[PDB]
Amino acid sequence: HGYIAKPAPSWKASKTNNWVVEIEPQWKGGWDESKGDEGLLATFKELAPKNNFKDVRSLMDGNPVFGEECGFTDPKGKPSEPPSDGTATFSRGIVHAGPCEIWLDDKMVLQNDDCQSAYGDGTQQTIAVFKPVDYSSCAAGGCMLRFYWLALQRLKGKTVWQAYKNCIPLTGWSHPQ
Ligand SMILES: [Cu+2]
Repeated sequence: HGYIAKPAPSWKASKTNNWVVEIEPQWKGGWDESKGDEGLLATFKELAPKNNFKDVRSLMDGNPVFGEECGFTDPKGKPSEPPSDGTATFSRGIVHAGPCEIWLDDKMVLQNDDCQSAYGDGTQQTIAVFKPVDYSSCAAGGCMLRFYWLALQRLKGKTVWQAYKNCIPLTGWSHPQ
C-alpha cells in the first residue's frame, strides 16, 4: 500500500493508498513454490526475459488487466511543485517486494527492481524516500509524474500481483518544447 505523497497527488474519486488491481501473476511459473520475498523477486527475475519484460510502465500501460490509467489519482488535478531536494516521498514505508519506477512524461527518472529494499526499511512506519529524482526536464511546460509499482505478495500462500499507479501533474517555469 501507499502513494507518492510529495509531490502531492490529486484524487479522482477517493483519496486512498489502495492498489488498482490485485491479480494472479501474469507469467506462468513457480511463484507459490518459492519462499520469502527473495523467492518472489527471484521468480520475477527468472520469468521476466521469456515474457519480454522491459519495465513496469510497459507492462501496465494499455494492458486492461492492470486497470484504470492513473489509478485513483487525477492527472487533471492542480499541478504540484517539484521537491527542491531531488527526491519523491512515499506516503508510508514500503512493505511489499517488487519493482517500481518514476517517469516524468516519457523520461524514466528512477527505477529499482525491489523498491522495498532500496527506499525503505521494510516497515510501514518509516517513510520511504525515492532518490535521486531529477525534475529538471519539467521546466519546459511542467510534466506528468507517473509512478508504477508491481507489488509481489503472498495471501494465504498464494502469490498475487498488486498494481499501484499514480499520476501527479507538476508545475514548470518555461514554455513547452
Ligand atoms: Cu499493501
